[PDB]
Amino acid sequence: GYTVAVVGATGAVGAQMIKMLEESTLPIDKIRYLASARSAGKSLKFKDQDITIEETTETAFEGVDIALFSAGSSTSAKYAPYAVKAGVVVVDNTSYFRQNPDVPLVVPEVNAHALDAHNGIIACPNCSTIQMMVALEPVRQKWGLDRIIVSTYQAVSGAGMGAILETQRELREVLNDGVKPCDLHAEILPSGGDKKHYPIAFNALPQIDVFTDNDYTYEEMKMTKETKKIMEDDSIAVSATCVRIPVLSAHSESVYIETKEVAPIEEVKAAIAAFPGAVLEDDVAHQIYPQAINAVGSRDTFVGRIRKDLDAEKGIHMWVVSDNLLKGAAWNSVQIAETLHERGLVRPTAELKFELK
Amino acid sequence: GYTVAVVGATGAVGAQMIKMLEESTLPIDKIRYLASARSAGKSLKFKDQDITIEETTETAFEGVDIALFSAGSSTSAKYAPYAVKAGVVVVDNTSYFRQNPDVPLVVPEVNAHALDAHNGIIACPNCSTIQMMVALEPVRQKWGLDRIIVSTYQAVSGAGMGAILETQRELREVLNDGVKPCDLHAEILPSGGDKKHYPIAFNALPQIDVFTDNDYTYEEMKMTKETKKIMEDDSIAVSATCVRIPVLSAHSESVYIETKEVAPIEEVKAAIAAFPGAVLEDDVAHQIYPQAINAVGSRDTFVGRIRKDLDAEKGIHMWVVSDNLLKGAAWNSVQIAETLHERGLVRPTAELKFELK
Ligand SMILES: NC(=O)c1ccc[n+]([C@@H]2O[C@H](COP(=O)([O-])OP(=O)(O)OC[C@H]3O[C@@H](n4cnc5c(N)ncnc54)[C@H](OP(=O)(O)O)[C@@H]3O)[C@@H](O)[C@H]2O)c1
Ligand SMILES: NC(=O)c1ccc[n+]([C@@H]2O[C@H](COP(=O)([O-])OP(=O)(O)OC[C@H]3O[C@@H](n4cnc5c(N)ncnc54)[C@H](OP(=O)(O)O)[C@@H]3O)[C@@H](O)[C@H]2O)c1
Ligand SMILES: O=C(O)CCc1cccc(C(=O)O)c1C(=O)O
Ligand code: NA
Ligand code: NA
Ligand code: NA
Repeated sequence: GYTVAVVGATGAVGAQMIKMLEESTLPIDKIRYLASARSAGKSLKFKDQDITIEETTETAFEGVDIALFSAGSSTSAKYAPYAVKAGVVVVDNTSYFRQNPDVPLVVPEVNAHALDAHNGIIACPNCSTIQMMVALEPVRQKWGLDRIIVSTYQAVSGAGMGAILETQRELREVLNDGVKPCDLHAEILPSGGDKKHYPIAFNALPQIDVFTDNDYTYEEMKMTKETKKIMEDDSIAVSATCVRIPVLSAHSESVYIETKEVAPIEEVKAAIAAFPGAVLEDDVAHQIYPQAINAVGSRDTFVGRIRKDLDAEKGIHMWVVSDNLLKGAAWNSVQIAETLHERGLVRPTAELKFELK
Repeated sequence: GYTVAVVGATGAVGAQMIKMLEESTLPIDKIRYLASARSAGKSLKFKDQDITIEETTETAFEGVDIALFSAGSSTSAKYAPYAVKAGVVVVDNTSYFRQNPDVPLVVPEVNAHALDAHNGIIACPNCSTIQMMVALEPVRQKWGLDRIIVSTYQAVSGAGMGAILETQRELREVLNDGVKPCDLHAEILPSGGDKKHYPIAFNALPQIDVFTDNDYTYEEMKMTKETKKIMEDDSIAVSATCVRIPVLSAHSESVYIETKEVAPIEEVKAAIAAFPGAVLEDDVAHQIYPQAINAVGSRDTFVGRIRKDLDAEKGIHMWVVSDNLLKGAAWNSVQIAETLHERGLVRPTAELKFELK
């Protein structure tokens, strides 16, 4: 079997990586948990086995076959190249390597083939992008995609464990201490790395990540650029508005597309239902549609509210929901690893394409 | 001065109708409070005065100059025509009369002129429509509008006092008692008058009102139809997705438009800032944008995240927030009443144009 390392084992994604690995078909001979200096020495379970968390260093990756990185952009930038040096194949959850042309950006149901040419690092895309790709790829295959416009409804777990706890504390101060939401103290959301912080309790914050020079946020531009790379078509026009809402887990998206040819709605529904990883949940007569709270804990991506635009001949609207820590991160990553195993791609790279920092 | 009646004085909207009237410039000699048999006989303040609540009936309107209706479509359908017959000017906050060609559907900053031809009933549009109209009218004036795509983020108070209590109770159960959200029992949301009820705590529900036969909800179709009538332009293409989220008050909206002529993005910002009732809150360098929690208690409508679409030349995205009980309901209604008073339009109607039920 393999020696598998989880870098960032102690965080929100880390925890689900462990869970996904525990339930994986990957043959695992040894599991190693890595994090920062301050977690080193603590113990975390793998199944009933006790594992000792190690500090992430340049020399920690010897003997490792597969390393799943979810420790933040800076940690992958610094240590993933040394893992690749050590003969590791790295599946990276962060955004750091995603737009590097030597790095496949993969959703296994859509572009598993891109894995074949990897140079030791595979990037998992953004959570919001992944679930959109699972929903839209079956439509693109049959009728094409001219443009996408998406507005997201993102859970706070996407911003990390600290954001979850800040959200819960805020809500208790409102409901229990009677604090007005506009009077709440905030430290993390909307973005831990930005200058000002705002309450999320009973709010909707139209900012995920920091702002880019064009007045879209980095989250929104990731949806644009990652979509084009995943579906390998820069002509697909993609514009996003990314919004954080008071949901702990599972992202929801209002997705509008225009296809290249007119796609009968009953066929679109059938095509999505037939696509692996996508579940059709669409029966409005019985008020059936995807819901964040029902999606939590499932690897599937749920699609409903499917309907023609009222005016645009080729326009279609839908509602897409998935657990942002499973298909959106930890399951996509483990699924990439299982796919690498299945296709004989877990082996050291010949050449190094990535600088050692 | 006027005798003013508030029909549905005890609910979520009615409490704000009372506050807006208390703060109004309308010369009010007498206030009457009307509700159902359930509240009849109870007491409620207008400023320092105790006012006894009365049952709403066919005969309750003698001597009344202006009646503000916010007690549900059925109540308006049954009683507003009797108020008109009695000589009242009715400002109806429900959907019932909105698409009747004898009824002005008014946002005073946009189409106050339509008030002049009233026949005893003036309809206040849906909250979501109202705030969108305030943001977009200044754009349409200078550059036209071809289409709108909108995804909403709607607060629970829009569905009434019960919805508010249900939301608070659900969140407390999760946060203080450790109930899982998918295990919560719901009785009202997404829609009181539909068959099945789902939890809103840590969820996003893509259903507001009941479904229509084209698979859009009534809330989505109201946005479409009300936009066309308010802007007096059936050629404007409008499709919406309306979603309830865990916010108590203030609706937010991700609005996409395509204008008729290219609309320079900085001039759009200026035009919105210059439009009465609209406040520009847009300085991404300092993370300034409309937020639900900051909008609560203000009559203004706040607009930001204003930016060009990445591909469509005439496309523009923005974020629009307003207190759904103020400008979205009580304040729009009271503003209509003030506008009727100011234009000498508070008088009985000669010809009855509304079916008595
Ligand atoms: N207050 C802190 O800054 C603090 C203290 C202790 C731990 N952490 C980690 O970071 C999280 C704190 O809140 P969060 O919302 O940022 O968590 P998070 O994003 O949900 O998780 C981030 C993960 O990346 C790891 N990590 C961060 N910097 C690292 C580095 N330079 N080298 C190796 N691993 C690194 C963390 O391990 P570590 O837990 O070892 O950092 C953590 O497991 C914890 O969940 C914990 O995982 C943070
Ligand atoms: N413009 C908008 O977007 C907008 C927004 C919100 C609401 N509205 C309209 O206002 C209505 C109520 O809204 P809400 O949020 O205030 O609901 P709510 O909090 O449940 O209040 C319902 C109100 O209607 C009264 N009522 C119910 N049945 C009645 C009857 N048979 N006769 C007389 N009064 C009756 C209630 O009186 P009791 O206390 O005696 O039951 C109460 O005052 C909505 O259904 C809708 O039509 C419009
Ligand atoms: O059930 C009813 O009587 C009306 C329900 C309702 C609830 C919330 C907003 C509205 C509205 O359109 O403003 C409406 C409406 O009047 O149709
Ligand atoms: Na295109
Ligand atoms: Na203004
Ligand atoms: Na006058």
